[PDB]
Amino acid sequence: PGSMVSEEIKAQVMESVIGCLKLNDEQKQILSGTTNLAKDFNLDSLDFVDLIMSLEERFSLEISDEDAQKLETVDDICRYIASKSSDA
Repeated sequence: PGSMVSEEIKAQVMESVIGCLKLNDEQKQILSGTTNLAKDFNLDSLDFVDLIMSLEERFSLEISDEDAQKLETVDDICRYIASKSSDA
């Protein structure tokens, strides 16, 4: 359901999120790129912070307060991070 997206970063964002909120076999089996990990998993404002900060420092990306305002779903996030990178 998405190839144009940065498959390289996709593994990093997903790998960080999984361990960020510690997902189980079920959550990992019921996860998807078009699934708001914030609403679906009902992540806490604290977790989200560590998430954006983790990926931000990871790819040394420059994320703002409003930028994240439109980044809740995996696809959306990965897309925003990919658009900043070079890898297709």
